[PDB]
Amino acid sequence: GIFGAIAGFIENGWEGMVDGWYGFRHQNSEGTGQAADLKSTQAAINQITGKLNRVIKKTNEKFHQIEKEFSEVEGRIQDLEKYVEDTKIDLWSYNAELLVALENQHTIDLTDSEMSKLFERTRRQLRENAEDMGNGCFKIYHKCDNACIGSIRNGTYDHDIYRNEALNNRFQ
Amino acid sequence: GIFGAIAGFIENGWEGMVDGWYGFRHQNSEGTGQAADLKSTQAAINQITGKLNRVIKKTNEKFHQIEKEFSEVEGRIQDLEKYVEDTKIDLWSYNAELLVALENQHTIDLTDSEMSKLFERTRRQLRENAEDMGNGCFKIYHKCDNACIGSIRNGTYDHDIYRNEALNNRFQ
Amino acid sequence: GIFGAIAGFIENGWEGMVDGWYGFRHQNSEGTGQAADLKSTQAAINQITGKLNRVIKKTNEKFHQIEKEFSEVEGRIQDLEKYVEDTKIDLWSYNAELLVALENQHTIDLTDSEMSKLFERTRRQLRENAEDMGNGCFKIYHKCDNACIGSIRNGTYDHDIYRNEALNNRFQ
Amino acid sequence: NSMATLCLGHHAVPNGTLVKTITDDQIEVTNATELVQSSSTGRICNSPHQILDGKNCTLIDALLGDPHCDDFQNKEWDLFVERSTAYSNCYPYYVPDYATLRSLVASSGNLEFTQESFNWTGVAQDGSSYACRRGSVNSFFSRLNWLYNLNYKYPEQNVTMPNNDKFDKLYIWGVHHPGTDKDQTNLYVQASGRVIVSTKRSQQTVIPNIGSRPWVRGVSSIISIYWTIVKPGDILLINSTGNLIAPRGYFKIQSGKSSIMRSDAHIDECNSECITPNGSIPNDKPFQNVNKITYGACPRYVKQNTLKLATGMRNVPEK
Amino acid sequence: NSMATLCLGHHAVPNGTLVKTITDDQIEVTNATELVQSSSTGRICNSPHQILDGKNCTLIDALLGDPHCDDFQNKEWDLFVERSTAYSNCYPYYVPDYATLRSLVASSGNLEFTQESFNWTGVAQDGSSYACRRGSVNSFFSRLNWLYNLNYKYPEQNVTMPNNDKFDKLYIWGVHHPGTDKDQTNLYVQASGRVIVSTKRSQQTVIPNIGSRPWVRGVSSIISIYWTIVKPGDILLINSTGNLIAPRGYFKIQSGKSSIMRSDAHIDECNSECITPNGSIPNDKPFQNVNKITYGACPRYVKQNTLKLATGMRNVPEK
Amino acid sequence: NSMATLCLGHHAVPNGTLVKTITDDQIEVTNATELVQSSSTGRICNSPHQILDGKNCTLIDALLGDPHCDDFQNKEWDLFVERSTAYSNCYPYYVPDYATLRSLVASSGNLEFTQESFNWTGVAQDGSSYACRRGSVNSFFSRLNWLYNLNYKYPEQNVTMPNNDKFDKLYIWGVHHPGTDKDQTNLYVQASGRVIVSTKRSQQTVIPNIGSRPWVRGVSSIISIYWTIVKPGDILLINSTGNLIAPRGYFKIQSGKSSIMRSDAHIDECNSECITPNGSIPNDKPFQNVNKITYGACPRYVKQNTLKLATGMRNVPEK
Ligand SMILES: *[C@@H]1O[C@H](CO)[C@@H](O[C@@H]2O[C@H](CO)[C@@H](O[C@H]3O[C@H](CO[C@H]4O[C@H](CO[C@H]5O[C@H](CO)[C@@H](O)[C@H](O)[C@@H]5O)[C@@H](O)[C@H](O)[C@@H]4O)[C@@H](O)[C@H](O[C@H]4O[C@H](CO)[C@@H](O)[C@H](O)[C@@H]4O[C@H]4O[C@H](CO)[C@@H](O)[C@H](O)[C@@H]4O)[C@@H]3O)[C@H](O)[C@H]2NC(C)=O)[C@H](O)[C@H]1NC(C)=O
Ligand SMILES: *[C@@H]1O[C@H](CO)[C@@H](O[C@@H]2O[C@H](CO)[C@@H](O[C@H]3O[C@H](CO[C@H]4O[C@H](CO)[C@@H](O)[C@H](O)[C@@H]4O)[C@@H](O)[C@H](O[C@H]4O[C@H](CO)[C@@H](O)[C@H](O)[C@@H]4O[C@H]4O[C@H](CO)[C@@H](O)[C@H](O)[C@@H]4O)[C@@H]3O)[C@H](O)[C@H]2NC(C)=O)[C@H](O)[C@H]1NC(C)=O
Ligand SMILES: CC(=O)N[C@H]1[C@H](O[C@H]2[C@@H](O)[C@@H](CO)O[C@@H](O[C@H]3[C@H](O)[C@@H](O)[C@H](O)O[C@@H]3CO)[C@@H]2O)O[C@H](CO)[C@@H](O[C@@H]2O[C@H](CO[C@]3(C(=O)O)C[C@H](O)[C@@H](NC(C)=O)[C@H]([C@H](O)[C@H](O)CO)O3)[C@H](O)[C@H](O)[C@H]2O)[C@@H]1O
Ligand SMILES: CC(=O)N[C@H]1[C@H](O[C@H]2[C@@H](O)[C@@H](CO)O[C@@H](O[C@H]3[C@H](O)[C@@H](O)[C@H](O)O[C@@H]3CO)[C@@H]2O)O[C@H](CO)[C@@H](O[C@@H]2O[C@H](CO[C@]3(C(=O)O)C[C@H](O)[C@@H](NC(C)=O)[C@H]([C@H](O)[C@H](O)CO)O3)[C@H](O)[C@H](O)[C@H]2O)[C@@H]1O
Ligand SMILES: *[C@@H]1O[C@H](CO)[C@@H](O[C@@H]2O[C@H](CO)[C@@H](O[C@@H]3O[C@H](CO[C@H]4O[C@H](CO)[C@@H](O)[C@H](O)[C@@H]4O)[C@@H](O)[C@H](O[C@H]4O[C@H](CO)[C@@H](O)[C@H](O)[C@@H]4O)[C@@H]3O)[C@H](O)[C@H]2NC(C)=O)[C@H](O)[C@H]1NC(C)=O
Ligand SMILES: *[C@@H]1O[C@H](CO)[C@@H](O[C@@H]2O[C@H](CO)[C@@H](O[C@@H]3O[C@H](CO)[C@@H](O)[C@H](O[C@H]4O[C@H](CO)[C@@H](O)[C@H](O)[C@@H]4O)[C@@H]3O)[C@H](O)[C@H]2NC(C)=O)[C@H](O)[C@H]1NC(C)=O
Ligand SMILES: *[C@@H]1O[C@H](CO)[C@@H](O[C@@H]2O[C@H](CO)[C@@H](O[C@@H]3O[C@H](CO)[C@@H](O)[C@H](O[C@H]4O[C@H](CO)[C@@H](O)[C@H](O)[C@@H]4O)[C@@H]3O)[C@H](O)[C@H]2NC(C)=O)[C@H](O)[C@H]1NC(C)=O
Ligand SMILES: *[C@@H]1O[C@H](CO)[C@@H](O[C@@H]2O[C@H](CO)[C@@H](O[C@@H]3O[C@H](CO[C@H]4O[C@H](CO)[C@@H](O)[C@H](O)[C@@H]4O)[C@@H](O)[C@H](O)[C@@H]3O)[C@H](O)[C@H]2NC(C)=O)[C@H](O)[C@H]1NC(C)=O
Ligand SMILES: *[C@@H]1O[C@H](CO)[C@@H](O[C@@H]2O[C@H](CO)[C@@H](O)[C@H](O)[C@H]2NC(C)=O)[C@H](O)[C@H]1NC(C)=O
Ligand SMILES: *[C@@H]1O[C@H](CO)[C@@H](O)[C@H](O)[C@H]1NC(C)=O
Ligand SMILES: *[C@@H]1O[C@H](CO)[C@@H](O)[C@H](O)[C@H]1NC(C)=O
Ligand SMILES: *[C@@H]1O[C@H](CO)[C@@H](O)[C@H](O)[C@H]1NC(C)=O
Repeated sequence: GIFGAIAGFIENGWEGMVDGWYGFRHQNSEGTGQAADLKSTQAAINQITGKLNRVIKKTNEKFHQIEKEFSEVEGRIQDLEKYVEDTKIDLWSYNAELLVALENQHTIDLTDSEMSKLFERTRRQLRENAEDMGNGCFKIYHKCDNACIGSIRNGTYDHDIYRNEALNNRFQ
Repeated sequence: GIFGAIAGFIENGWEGMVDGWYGFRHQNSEGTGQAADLKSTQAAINQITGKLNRVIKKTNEKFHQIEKEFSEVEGRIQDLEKYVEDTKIDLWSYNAELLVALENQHTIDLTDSEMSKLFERTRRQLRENAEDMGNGCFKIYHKCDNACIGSIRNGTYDHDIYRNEALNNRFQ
Repeated sequence: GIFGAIAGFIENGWEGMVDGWYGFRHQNSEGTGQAADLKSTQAAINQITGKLNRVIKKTNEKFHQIEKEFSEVEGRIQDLEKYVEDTKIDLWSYNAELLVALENQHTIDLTDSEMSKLFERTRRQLRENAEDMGNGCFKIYHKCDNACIGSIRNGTYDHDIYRNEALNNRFQ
Repeated sequence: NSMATLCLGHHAVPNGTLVKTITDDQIEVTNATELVQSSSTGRICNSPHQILDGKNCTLIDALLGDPHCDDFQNKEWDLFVERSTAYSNCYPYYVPDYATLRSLVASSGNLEFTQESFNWTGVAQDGSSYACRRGSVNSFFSRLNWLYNLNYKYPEQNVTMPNNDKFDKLYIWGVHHPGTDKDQTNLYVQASGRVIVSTKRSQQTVIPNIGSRPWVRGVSSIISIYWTIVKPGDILLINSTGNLIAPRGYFKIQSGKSSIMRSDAHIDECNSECITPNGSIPNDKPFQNVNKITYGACPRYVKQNTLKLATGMRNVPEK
Repeated sequence: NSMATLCLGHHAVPNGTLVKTITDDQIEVTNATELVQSSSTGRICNSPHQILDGKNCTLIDALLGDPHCDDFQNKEWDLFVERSTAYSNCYPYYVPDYATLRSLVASSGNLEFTQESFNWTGVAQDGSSYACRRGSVNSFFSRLNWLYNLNYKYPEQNVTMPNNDKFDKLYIWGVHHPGTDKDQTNLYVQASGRVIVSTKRSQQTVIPNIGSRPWVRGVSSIISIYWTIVKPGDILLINSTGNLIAPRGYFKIQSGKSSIMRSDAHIDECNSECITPNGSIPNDKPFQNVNKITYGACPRYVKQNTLKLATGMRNVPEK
Repeated sequence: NSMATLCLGHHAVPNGTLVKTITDDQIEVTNATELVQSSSTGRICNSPHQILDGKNCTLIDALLGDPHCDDFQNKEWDLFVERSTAYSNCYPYYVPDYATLRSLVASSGNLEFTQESFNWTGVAQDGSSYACRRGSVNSFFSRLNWLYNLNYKYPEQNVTMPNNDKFDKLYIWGVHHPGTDKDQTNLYVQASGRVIVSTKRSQQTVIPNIGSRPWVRGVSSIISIYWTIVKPGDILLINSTGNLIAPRGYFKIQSGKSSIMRSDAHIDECNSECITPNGSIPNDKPFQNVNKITYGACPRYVKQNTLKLATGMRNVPEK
């Protein structure tokens, strides 16, 4: 992906997460956490549903057209009818092929984007209380029980509550 | 926003900034103020003008063509003449719809990029004398009078003369 | 570019690098050196080769078609034959013009991506032992002989070994 | 020991689908939806479009009134369906613009016929033939009137028929080409006839060619079929010194969503907006590989048989 | 404490327009431009294109030389405009492939006529008529020469006319169809005849067709119109027993940007590159929604009546 | 120091190229590749398509059997190449639908002829002419049979020829239009009469028209050329009073990937799948600017003469 998060600095996906597209796995004194992030999951889903509805909009309604199969040789006028329909099919076949290639390229890049946005969302919250271990994980430098972890996912993490405890462990 | 800055980690835009597209707001001892950033404003405007001129370029000049309205029922040749023009109209109607959709999607994403690029420029410039608050603003840990701000708005901020004042205000 | 690295915070490229597309340049007391990064160079090439292969290929195999030049004025049927071929040529000329513009815009944007990705991959390796200088160069705050700069390019650089020395030199 | 850890991630599945992109020809994502309709039940739904099963009658034969096609009289349709087992059972005939006449009648979408009394004078009417039997009884096309001589005389006919309604009129008529110089004089006493059909903007003149044609149902003659449209305010004008196969009236010629399709599929009782010769198909996908011949609100025909649109992220499992 | 805060942001407008994207159907940007011209003024501008208003005349009428169309002789045009109120007022006629003759004359762009002396011997010329009154008296199509008996005798005509110039020549001729057998003999003496017009490259044969018609504007008859292009080095060869409406010369066929259009829009003093039957439209936008019939440097016709292209960032107020 | 410095960067080149994108229309990348084929060698490659150089012979002349086209008997092709130097050197002929015949023959892709004996009785066969010499000796089209009087009698002909084979037969026949009334009687004794060639689905009538045609190669007459397809289980049937240029047999109607092209390019021994009138072009690129007339696996024709696809990053050189 252009944002190098999915199939990038995050080595692989979680087959064990089924209630969301992006989520948090954590670890602390009371081990065992996993939770999905609804806001980012919802964002990727809305866009994918949005484009999926644009492409199946369904406008073509044709009735009396030209004959497209012929049982007798008629020469010139029939050459043209075949050429017209042949030309039309090739152009729509090209449109269809290019449409899929563009949307799928964009779908990968936007889903990769949401993963990166969630990472930068979490990074800014933690301020100076954590560091990026490189594999999509943060090492949090202070005691953080399950309630403290939930406040990070709820967006209610108060950083200078722990700033002094965290900066100590970081630089000692 | 693919980059998550406009309608992302910047909560809203400034209706009061009429001299540019992107800019700085500041708060210090001497007071508050606001200045547009010319470089990133010019970048976005130039890309949007460039794509606009390619869309408007206009090479399409036809003279004697086929007939497209008919007062008499003729049958086969007229079925073909109508089918040709109908096929042409549907194919161009698709092109115009897809072009606007792609271009607009790219116009939203590139203007989002410029905002993010300006935020990274500012972060790299501030080095270790500032912290990301998560909303588009920086906590600047030292005294920064108007000339110091005017020096950040512009590529000439020497972080080394403020580093010692800033690093002590950050760690205590 | 949308990622702001090529023609962005990298002020220019290196004509002197010939063994790769993206790479490193360093300076110790040991002297200066240069080395390409195989992983990012390969990632960009494989995408461009991939899109180049999508573009240049069959099928457009046509055999008996309509007549497209005429030595005689004929009128109605010949007007239609000319109009059909003129319509087809305009539509493909448009498809060709648009394809190149999209591909080249994306080719430029994905190469900017891989440059930015190599930079962030390196920033995560160095943890708190280096500072972003803002121009594409890092400042490593500990003596690093050719062995460890080769362990950065390599991905074997362990930061816990130099964290004590680096944090001291950063903080005065 | 003051520790903690917080890992961010995304889901995967053990079974992804492959899709195409700008750069990769096949790459794995968590999910996709097909965009090309490639299948069909093989049966035409008879709704919401008014279907008319042609059985063994082509539309042209039902227009003229071939005896075994009388159940098609005054029928309407949104889509007429011609079957490959159709046959002709009346007088052998020929339509110079067969495709054109088949096209315009199919587009009009109805066979509502209206009798008009032309004032034929001094001739016999209702001519019949062995080649066009109704039982063992000789008869003819139900919409055509075969005029021939009465008492060794065929006066030059001249008739006026003005369109004073508010719709256009479609008249179908013909010219008889007898097989021998004697058939001509037995029927029309004159050696060679003539037929002029006019409106204020049309001139169709036919001189019959006397000569032997392929033996068909005991007949070596043939009938040329012609059509003429008379707009409101216009007049229909016919002069003939012989060989006229006269019309009995006009067809109401509408314009709308009506057409014709060749197919051998059966017609079940269901609902489907899109119809093809291979049967009705659903129209939720934007494209279809079934057939380039379609009627109604259909997907667009393309050469591809599968186009996967990705509806998820890249699928990245582990090992 | 010695603080400072530096905030980065973007502008917004209380205004906003909605645009379409790949992902959202309506999303608000700060500004957008319209790409579809949907309104016309209702009037055709008289420049830059040389308009020729046909008024009560059609191009074919002006071509042949209908007396009330005499003012179109040797006129040149970029766009000929035909009006619905046009009428014919000379001898009755019909043109097989009328649409074709109209097309090839319209794209030629002029009616510059050049007299030629055909050696017609033994035959009276300049045949006249009423129903073609050129002010009170009797005359004919200005570009056609009606040949008839000279002292009740009609020698068979056989004349040649070569092309020794560097351009193609267009010849317009006709064939007379009298409505009775007596009319045929009173004009050309002999009964039904033959007309044969040939070049080294083309071959045209018409057999006149004697018999009645809807009598128009007073006469029993009608004329068929034909054309023949003679390339440089080729030859025109006319041989007729009678019933020949001879040409008087050639039209110079050109190739260029000339065409024809049907419209009742008034012509105005203004300038506009693009002409539609609704009147002229601006061509600053890439697409237009006014009419698929266009002439000149025009936007491309599309089905949508509006397509807004975003020219600013996402608009996010500021409540 | 106790300090190191690590710089990241990208490569650059001295030459570089300009490409166009969505935003800029001239921006410099490191490397690009051409997508529009704009040049040809000037020579047609005779592999892998059977190429058949017509030299001085048109496909119609070879079909009929012009003597200098003798080398094309029963020949087949994938692409027939007509040269601008081709001439006709046999009896003057004319084809009403010349483009249609040329098309259907070219698409069929062979002249494989099968003899048939038709059983003409009472007439002389194998008529020849001073205008169609095979060796300074008089002769005729090798695939046509000129029927004329026998001891100054010409009985009316009636002939059948059933299609009991499994494919479609194509018959090529003609009608003779003599220059003078006396030439008509010296050949066919009777005054002009009809030719009626029919099947169960086709119907054709030609009336010979005596008249002075342009003198060509010694004669002022002209032959009209017509074609007829006979389905399997159908029957060809000729009834003619005279003036008949009879067929000697039938051609096979294949249906394949063969066509015809107008070019003067020489033929080399090379290999390329795409052919244009300007010669063969390589198909390694998706578009081409050489000619809109193509045959084979060809790039698609476009109006641009160059479209550079970027194959490298933005080129930012040093100072
Ligand atoms: C110009 O030239 C053309 C042709 O060269 C002439 O046209 C021809 O005219 C004759 C006379 O009318 C006509 O002859 C009989 O044709 C049909 C054909 O029937 C089936 O046969 C064909 C052909 O396959 C046959 O092939 C071999 C050899 O050729 C035969 O030996 C086989 O038996 C095959 O049948 C086939 O395609 C189909 O299967 C056809 O259905 C035939 O029906 C007629 O025969 C009747 O002849 C008598 C008439 O009374 C009678 O004695 C017979 O019994 C039969 O019909 C009777 O049967 C009924 C009971 O079922 C009775 O109730 C009834 O009353 C009737 O008497 C035709 O006579 C040729 O087909 C025809 N050819 C063409 C190509 O048109 C033309 O006349 C010439 N011009 C002039 C001015 O003369
Ligand atoms: C209706 O009106 C048309 C139009 O006028 C008319 O058609 C005309 O018919 C005549 C008679 O056939 C024809 O006459 C000449 O045509 C040839 C033109 O040839 C060109 O080449 C010559 C050399 O390059 C050059 O000198 C010519 O000036 C011309 O540029 C020409 O060949 C013919 O030549 C023969 O003329 C007489 C015939 O008796 C002899 O004097 C000549 O030697 C020559 O051939 C004789 O000798 C050869 C030996 O090789 C011998 O084999 C042969 O039998 C012959 O006797 C003519 O001079 C016109 O060309 C033609 N006009 C056209 C086509 O526009 C119709 O005839 C008219 N209808 C009626 C019923 O009258
Ligand atoms: C050619 C002509 O004038 N035709 C007239 C026709 O004239 C013939 C008629 O007077 C008879 C009388 O029995 O005499 C013929 O001359 C004979 C005479 O005895 C002797 O001189 C000669 O030796 O022998 C001949 C034997 O035929 C005359 O030729 O009269 C009829 C009846 O009035 C005309 O029909 C009427 O025509 C009207 C329209 O007429 C014009 C016109 O204005 O259009 C006059 C034009 O001059 C004429 N053509 C030419 C080339 O000048 C045209 C043209 O003939 C017609 O339009 C063709 O349809 O007609 C009007 O239509 C009225 O309703 C008719 O009754 C006939 O035109
Ligand atoms: C049919 C024919 O060849 N006609 C010749 C014609 O011959 C007739 C002429 O001699 C008269 C007068 O004596 O007598 C006729 O025969 C009568 C017979 O004597 C009598 O017993 C019987 O009772 O009645 C018959 C009437 O049928 C002759 O038939 O002579 C003229 C003048 O010489 C010829 O015109 C010239 O033709 C030249 C060459 O023409 C060929 C050619 O090469 O094109 C010869 C071919 O053999 C011939 N085709 C066939 C199938 O026979 C063709 C064909 O007739 C024409 O091409 C058709 O247009 O002509 C020369 O090139 C030039 O064209 C003429 O000056 C006439 O053909
Ligand atoms: C084929 O079928 C058509 C069917 O319509 C028949 O044509 C109709 O009949 C005749 C033509 O033969 C047409 O009637 C003609 O009208 C002309 C118009 O004249 C006007 O002016 C006169 C004064 O001169 C007025 O009194 C009158 O009200 C008219 O409005 C006349 O020119 C004709 O009359 C001519 O002959 C008589 C007798 O000699 C003279 O007295 C006249 O002065 C004049 O010379 C004639 O009256 C009629 O309009 C045709 N119908 C249509 C719809 O056009 C054919 O007859 C028929 N052919 C056959 C059967 O062979
Ligand atoms: C093509 O142009 C030529 C050049 O004018 C033209 O040729 C001429 O045709 C006429 C008509 O056929 C010929 O005139 C004949 O001359 C002979 C003399 O031997 C007469 O005997 C003929 O009489 C016939 O007609 C009578 C009725 O009036 C019959 O009763 C009699 O039995 C004859 O059949 C007739 O007058 C003339 O010879 C030729 N040639 C020339 C040089 O004049 C030809 O008509 C044109 N073709 C067309 C118009 O289709
Ligand atoms: C279609 O094919 C058929 C089959 O060959 C063909 O039929 C033939 O037609 C001719 C002409 O119609 C017939 O010949 C005529 O026979 C009648 C008999 O009634 C005679 O009157 C005719 O000769 C003259 O007789 C008198 C002097 O003898 C004259 O006073 C009188 O005026 C006549 O002119 C003439 O010979 C012939 O019998 C038939 N043949 C058969 C087998 O039926 C027809 O011509 C073809 N039609 C085409 C090609 O258009
Ligand atoms: C420019 O000129 C164009 C052509 O004149 C205009 O296009 C026309 O736009 C009008 C909009 O008012 C359309 O409106 C009406 O359509 C129906 C016709 O319905 C059917 O009526 C009967 C059915 O029994 C039958 O005669 C036909 O089958 C009709 O289809 C009627 O209410 C009116 O008569 C009127 O036609 C026209 O249909 C449309 N015409 C064409 C040819 O497209 C255009 O609007 C003008 N202006 C602009 C700005 O584009
Ligand atoms: C058939 O022809 C006859 C004779 O020409 C027509 O009778 C006259 O027609 C004209 C115009 O059509 C009328 O003005 C006369 O009034 C008619 N005759 C009488 C005695 O009044 C007849 O009309 C033609 N046939 C038809 C159906 O109109
Ligand atoms: C988020 O978590 C905190 C602490 O666990 C809790 O107090 C708060 O109510 C939570 N809010 C929501 C919306 O879950
Ligand atoms: C990478 O290179 C360094 C020396 O420059 C070495 O220490 C290390 O082992 C190398 N990596 C591998 C996998 O051998
Ligand atoms: C005009 O044509 C006649 C034949 O109808 C001919 O005799 C005469 O010579 C020609 N005139 C001239 C000047 O040649």
